[PDB]
Order: sequence, then C-alpha cells, then structure tokens
Amino acid sequence: MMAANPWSPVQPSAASLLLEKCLAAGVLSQNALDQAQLEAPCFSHAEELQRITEIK
Amino acid sequence: MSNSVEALLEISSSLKALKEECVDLCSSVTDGDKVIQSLRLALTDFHQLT
Repeated sequence: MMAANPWSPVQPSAASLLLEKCLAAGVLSQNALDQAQLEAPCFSHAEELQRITEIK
Repeated sequence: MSNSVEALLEISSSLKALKEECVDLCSSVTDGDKVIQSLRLALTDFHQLT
C-alpha cells in the first residue's frame, strides 16, 4: 500500500488513485494506458510569461 | 517576446564594443591609494622647489 509520501509536493489526484486501483484489479493494463497517452500541453500562456520575465 | 529578444541582442553588442575600448583600464588593481600618496609628495616638493 504505496504510502503516499506526505512530503511530496504533488498530492495524488482522484484520477490517479482511480487509475491505480484499476491497474491493481488487472482490468486495465499499463499498455492500454500508454497507448492512450495524450501529450496535450497544459497552461501555455503562463509558460510564455515566465520566459519573458527571464529575458528582461 | 520578439521585442525582448531584440533588446538583449542590442545591449550585448554595445557592451562588447565598450569592453574593447577600455582594454588599458582593465589591468592590475595596484593600490590607487598608494599612487596618490606618492603624487602628493612629488607635488608638494615641486611646489617647495619652485
């Protein structure tokens, strides 16, 4: 029972805990999840502002 | 973004040009304070001799 290291800055999301449960029950395979991986960029506008601040 | 990057390239070029003009100024920190003391003595002597 992978005891969530309380000190990890990133708390596990409900989605993650659900996915983990599905994988542990053998109903979902990691291969099936990998094939479904969406590389969609998250927060693009915030990233651009960070770069401008550094150059300044 | 495009404006910031162009401003960096301009300032960097201006700095490089000024560093090259100031090559004689960049050598060994001899104790500026010692040279002035010595100069003070020489001037004072010069004045007295004149």
